[PDB]
Amino acid sequence: KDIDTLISNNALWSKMLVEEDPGFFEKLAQAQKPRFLWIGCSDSRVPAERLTGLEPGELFVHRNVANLVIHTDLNCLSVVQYAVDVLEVEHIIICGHYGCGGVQAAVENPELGLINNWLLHIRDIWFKHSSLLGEMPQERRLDTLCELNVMEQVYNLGHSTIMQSAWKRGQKVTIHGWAYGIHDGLLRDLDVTATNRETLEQRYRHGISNL
Amino acid sequence: KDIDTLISNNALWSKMLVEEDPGFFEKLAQAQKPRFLWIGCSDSRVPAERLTGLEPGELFVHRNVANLVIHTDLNCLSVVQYAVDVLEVEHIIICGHYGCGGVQAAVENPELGLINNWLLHIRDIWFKHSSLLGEMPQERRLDTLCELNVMEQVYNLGHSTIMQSAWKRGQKVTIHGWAYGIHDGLLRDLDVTATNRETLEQRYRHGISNL
Amino acid sequence: KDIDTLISNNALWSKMLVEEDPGFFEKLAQAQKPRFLWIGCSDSRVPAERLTGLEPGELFVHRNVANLVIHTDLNCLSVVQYAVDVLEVEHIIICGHYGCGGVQAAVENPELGLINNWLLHIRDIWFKHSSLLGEMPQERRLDTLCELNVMEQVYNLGHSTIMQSAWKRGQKVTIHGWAYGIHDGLLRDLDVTATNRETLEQRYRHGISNL
Amino acid sequence: KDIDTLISNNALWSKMLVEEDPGFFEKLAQAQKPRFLWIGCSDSRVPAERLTGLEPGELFVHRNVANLVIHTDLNCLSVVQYAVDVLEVEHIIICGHYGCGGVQAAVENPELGLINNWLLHIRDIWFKHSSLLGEMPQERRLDTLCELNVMEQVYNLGHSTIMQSAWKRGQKVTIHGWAYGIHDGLLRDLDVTATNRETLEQRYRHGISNL
Ligand SMILES: [K+]
Ligand SMILES: [K+]
Ligand SMILES: [K+]
Ligand SMILES: [K+]
Ligand SMILES: [Zn+2]
Ligand SMILES: [Zn+2]
Ligand SMILES: [Zn+2]
Ligand SMILES: [Zn+2]
Repeated sequence: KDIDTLISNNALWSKMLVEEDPGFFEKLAQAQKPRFLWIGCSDSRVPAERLTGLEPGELFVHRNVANLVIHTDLNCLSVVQYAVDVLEVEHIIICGHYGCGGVQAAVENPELGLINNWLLHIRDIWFKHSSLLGEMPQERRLDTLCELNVMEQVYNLGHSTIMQSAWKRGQKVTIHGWAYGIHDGLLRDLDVTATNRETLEQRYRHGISNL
Repeated sequence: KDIDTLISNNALWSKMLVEEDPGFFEKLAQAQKPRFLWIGCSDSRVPAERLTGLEPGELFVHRNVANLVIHTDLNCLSVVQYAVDVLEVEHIIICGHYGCGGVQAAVENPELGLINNWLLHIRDIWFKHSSLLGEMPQERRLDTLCELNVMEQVYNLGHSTIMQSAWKRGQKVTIHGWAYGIHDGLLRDLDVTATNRETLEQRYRHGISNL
Repeated sequence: KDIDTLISNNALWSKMLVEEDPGFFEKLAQAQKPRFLWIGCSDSRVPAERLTGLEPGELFVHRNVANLVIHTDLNCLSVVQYAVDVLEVEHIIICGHYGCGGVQAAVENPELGLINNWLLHIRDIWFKHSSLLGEMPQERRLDTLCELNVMEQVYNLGHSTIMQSAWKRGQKVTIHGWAYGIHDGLLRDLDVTATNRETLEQRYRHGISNL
Repeated sequence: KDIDTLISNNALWSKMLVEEDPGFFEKLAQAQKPRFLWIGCSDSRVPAERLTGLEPGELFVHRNVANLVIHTDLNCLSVVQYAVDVLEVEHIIICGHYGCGGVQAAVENPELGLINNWLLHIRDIWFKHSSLLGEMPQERRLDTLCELNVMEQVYNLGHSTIMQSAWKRGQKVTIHGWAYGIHDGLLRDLDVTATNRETLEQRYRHGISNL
């Protein structure tokens, strides 16, 4: 697939929509404010819309390398503050995936250039849960770090002033930590679901305990 | 659609893949390095995979509010450096969309909170092309700013040290500036396609001239 | 001067304070909240305390390359929000200096590495005021860009949600744009002093007009 | 001291330099590339030039809240890459101070606004060394966290691709971790001095062991 193939496929796909689903854009034209924010990885192995079946206009999406919510990443923070304060999304979903190239690159630690600084945040998590990973077989360490990474980004998101203020105001915002593999595409709930400051700390320790 | 509906739909979708497309994950398991990087908006009105027909594993995706490539956004820069130096993508596509909430919020300029700082970069572009927008009817100003925004992010991307170094090394990397509307989902090529430092400056002025 | 010389000089300087100024730290121990925030360049050719005579504890200081206030630099924005909302500084001073290495590196544009991305914000200003610099002799272009850079960072600071909210609340916060040279160390007021949203836009055009 | 007092003091100070030290700017005009980079706190309780006696032109300075070197702070990283690759500084000094308002605000954790996100990096350190602080008296916990913060920023700086590449190339660059108090202004060497990748990890554990 070259560039010309993508452009030509888009034109043919747009024209065939008149027969298949002429109302494909009606919910978009009606300004359907999305109820979900998806924070995923730039790998995008299986698209979030394909995993969940969410139709166009229902999903706000941010994607960075290894789905991180850094404390001081104004890029991701701006997406969250916009989705929470303006769009008023009711659910935020952070979703990693097993075999993530960013998580793996943080462990193997090769000289990849500028991205290594970004990956240092994963190694902080990989260092933080060193005692937890030791009680586990070696073959399961990398997939668990992928889950631990999601749990920590959920933790970081809930600790941000954006979520602290929204929960203080009383907004119904729920944070979710998910993961999937390319062996079945089955979403796994890491069970760190947070609705307020108390459930955030409660379910974080619950997710760490289940591992 | 609640949270339980997305989880249950994912399970049923994963099981039905055995009959519909049991090889749905074969290209993913074979570690297909993506040839395309998509820098789009977090609005994600129509997903990039739906617009272009790209199958899972073929598209590296970064999404922020109003598809920006800020000079000093290490989030977006890390995605680019990883896609260019490690994954060695052959095409980078920056794609806006008409009626973008971020572009519109920058023009109307309401008090939306933290996101207004992020949107100040659009107002810089909206200020930069003030004389160009004046020669146009009022009803076409906002859609053109959406196109100008894409052209400037392509300009910024090509000016980054990541792209300057890759083009200096001789890597075949091409930057594209696209836009689409939710009235047909038809991708429009803004014709600022850059393959090196010279075509970057050449096609930037060509895109500005066509407007 | 090696490392041992700095450590030994500090010890001797600390001991000699008992005779010279035993109350050197009394204002510091009394928790003197600083009334001034200084946003200067990392070059720090002449220290701000030496230029203004401000004693220890009176100056909050942020320094980056070429004294920038990028719209989305959470580092500088965090210093400002802390100084304005918590410390409640009454004056913010952005001060460049003629012959700044960062301003010069942006114009000459050498391959310096990661810093070139940071310097792209200066080239945006150098592009923005292209018509203004043309009406001037060549020998004065670089020093004027140093002044234009300060005026634009003052403009950016006043446009940030931190300053917009503080001025909306009624806080007495004043932004200043200064510059100095190493030929005399004399501070030059660029006359873009802003106390609210109206004087910000008014004095910005006044500073551009004086050039 | 108002604004007029600072401007007038600067003018009088500049004029009196002709009699006191007419060569005050000679080392500045001779383009003395600084050999030291100082990463300090924006509190700037005692200026670095006053602590060490470094004359103008000898010190490259970056200052943020609680002297942090975040993995993905392109502001601080740009200052470092410029000082190391372009200026080729031979020493980088990270210096905290006891009673730092940022360190204290991270522990007490009040609702201060945007700065709380920046301070979450300190709470990560305060969480990381929880077992170390427990073996110590309560009255010494906060001053030790100030030291631990410096040791971790030195650790982060040495882990950045900027320092990893400079040490790989063979550049003589040394990282130092210092701290001082406003009770005497005496600089304390935290003894985490790093000259390469090996001494970085060695002296980090040595500094943690001394506590
Ligand atoms: K993914
Ligand atoms: K979109
Ligand atoms: K300076
Ligand atoms: K300090
Ligand atoms: Zn991934
Ligand atoms: Zn949009
Ligand atoms: Zn400078
Ligand atoms: Zn401090």
